[PDB]
Amino acid sequence: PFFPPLYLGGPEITTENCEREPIHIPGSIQPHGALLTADGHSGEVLQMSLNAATFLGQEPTVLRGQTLAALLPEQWPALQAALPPGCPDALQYRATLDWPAAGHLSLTVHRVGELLILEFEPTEAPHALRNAMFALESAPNLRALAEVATQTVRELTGFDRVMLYKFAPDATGEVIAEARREGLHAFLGHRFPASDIPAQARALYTRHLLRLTADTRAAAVPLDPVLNPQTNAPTPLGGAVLRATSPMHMQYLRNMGVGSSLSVSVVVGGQLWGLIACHHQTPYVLPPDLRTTLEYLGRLLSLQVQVKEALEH
Amino acid sequence: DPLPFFPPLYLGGPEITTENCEREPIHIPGSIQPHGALLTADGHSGEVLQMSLNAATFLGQEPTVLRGQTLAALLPEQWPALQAALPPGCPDALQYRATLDWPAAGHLSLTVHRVGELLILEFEPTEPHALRNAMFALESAPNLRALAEVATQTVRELTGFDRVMLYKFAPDATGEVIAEARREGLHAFLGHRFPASDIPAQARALYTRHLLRLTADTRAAAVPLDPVLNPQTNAPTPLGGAVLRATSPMHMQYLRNMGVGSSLSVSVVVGGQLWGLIACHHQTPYVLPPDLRTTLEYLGRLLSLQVQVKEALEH
Ligand SMILES: *C/C=C1/C(=C/c2[nH]c(/C=C3[NH+]=C(/C=C4\NC(=O)C(C=C)=C4C)C(C)=C\3CCC(=O)O)c(CCC(=O)O)c2C)NC(=O)[C@H]1C
Ligand SMILES: *C/C=C1/C(=C/c2[nH]c(/C=C3[NH+]=C(/C=C4\NC(=O)C(C=C)=C4C)C(C)=C\3CCC(=O)O)c(CCC(=O)O)c2C)NC(=O)[C@H]1C
Repeated sequence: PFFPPLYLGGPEITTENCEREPIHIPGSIQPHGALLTADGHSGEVLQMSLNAATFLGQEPTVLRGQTLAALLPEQWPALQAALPPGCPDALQYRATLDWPAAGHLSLTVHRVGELLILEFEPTEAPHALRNAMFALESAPNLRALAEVATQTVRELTGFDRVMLYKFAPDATGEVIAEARREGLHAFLGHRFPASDIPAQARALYTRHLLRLTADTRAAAVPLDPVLNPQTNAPTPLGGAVLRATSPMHMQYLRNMGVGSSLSVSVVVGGQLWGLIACHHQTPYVLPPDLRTTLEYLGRLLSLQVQVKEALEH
Repeated sequence: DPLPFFPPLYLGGPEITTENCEREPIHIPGSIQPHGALLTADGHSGEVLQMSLNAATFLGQEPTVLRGQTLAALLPEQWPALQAALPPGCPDALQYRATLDWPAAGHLSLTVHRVGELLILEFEPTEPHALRNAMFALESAPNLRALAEVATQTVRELTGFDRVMLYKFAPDATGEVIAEARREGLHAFLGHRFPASDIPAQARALYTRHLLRLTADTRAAAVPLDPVLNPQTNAPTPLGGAVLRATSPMHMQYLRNMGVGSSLSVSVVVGGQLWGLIACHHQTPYVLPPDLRTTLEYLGRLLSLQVQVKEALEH
């Protein structure tokens, strides 16, 4: 099963109970964005991140009464149609708001049962993606495909280190390709145990395909209330990219000397084949539109891995 | 019966009838569609060899001036990028794309690929979260039918085409329309089946390697390359990888007879075989700009993946 989260007086996490940390319900988010939850029917704002006032420019109480209808007039019917009751928690809808306080915000919404989860992040506003797609497809074998993928991602993102991290049948991992800035250790060829990416994280990574830690020294921002009014239970944040990263996992990034980290799941035959895995030495908020490019690349790599593995077997 | 290609018309080959269907060398027509321009150049020196006859009007230069310069001089910023992206021996399927600001012609999209020692350069005029939203909707579709319907509707919304169909191949290479989105008033093609020579054998092989092709105006005359043969080889210039390549006169007649002014399709490729086609029709001529066509190319790949996934959920 899982332990209760901390804020419901559950046990603190060690290296003895790695498999039972409820990484999906931390009750908090990373501070480079803001999150609201809301009722599926009424559009009634039920929870907000204590930092919402910053991003939205709204007097705190104003929000926690109001309706999405009021708050987001153009958007609220689109949401209603895009995310019908009963849809999967994996389905997401995005829009760009030109919002008074903040030039442009990206809005990302998904639905978990009766709750809409809304994420707001700063945003903005060429051929590198098309060029990359063809490059991946003409790679002659899996090894070269891995090399092209890591190089392409590094060029698109500027990340200090990009790796392709492949799982063995027992969930033992192996860096099979790596693109990195001069003057970093090389992780190429190394293997790491199956507990470094525990079971409940690999399950979540099979369904929700992209996660990041923008700053491995930043404090999480609580949800208020912490419990969902609807249920008097924890809000599932598994499909939110703003969800706070497991403190166990930021301590391993800090010990590695990483200040920022991103990963894309590569999913083949319904299973987690591997990860595109990025490091930055310093804090780094990759903007939403560039993340989208990596999300596309994730799908394309998933296709090409199968194609390429089929021409060996 | 499978038989080798006839020589093209310009090398004294025969004209095409319903008899010798499968023998038209559709990849070497010696000509392009008039909404863009094409140059060929030597892959090592960058000497310009062939150009479409309309090139002066896209590029704003006399032929003899174009042909008298190397790509190093014509494309000083792109020439080194081309050479890195398209190394000798690379496959003909690999494409490099850039946007140019050309004085006379505005923003041009440049698409380049390499066939042996030849570079092929295509120039076309070029111009929010719809793709991301579509990607997730496709993935959440519960079964093959719902996927097919979401895919057709999405493509129609992105493009404005009068008709978008998912055309699936059976094992005998007959195809059938399994989903479609269509303009009000058009008759349905849903559930209709069509004989295997409707899209013949030398075209299904090409459609497995080069995944997008179009006919922007089913009545437009093709524009010859000049000279017609590659001076490197005194042989035909391979154009199967060029979206501008002229369309077969046999296929253009079939579309005209159906009342179609513009046609486009993306290949859906599963396990190395051509599974199907995202086929679009428009009743009037219609040019879809290169950046919009890129969205369809990306959806072609997504759909190939999702078709595998939906079919595996099915035994
Ligand atoms: C007691 C549990 C431990 C643990 C937990 C844990 N790990 C993740 C996610 C990841 N762990 C990774 C480990 C590595 N990073 C590397 O660079 C290498 C090798 C070169 C390894 C082996 C990786 C890559 C991930 C994926 C996420 C990412 O890319 O940032 C989680 C889930 C975190 C979350 O969802 O927020 C958890 C709970 N890791 C351990 O090492 C042990 C001590
Ligand atoms: C003897 C010659 C014949 C012939 C040749 C031919 N056909 C193609 C390509 C296509 N034919 C298609 C036929 C259909 N159009 C539809 O709308 C439907 C069903 C609703 C069918 C069955 C299609 C869809 C294509 C693909 C191109 C496209 O999407 O428009 C070619 C190749 C063209 C080229 O590569 O330039 C050729 C040579 N087709 C015949 O029916 C006979 C007359």
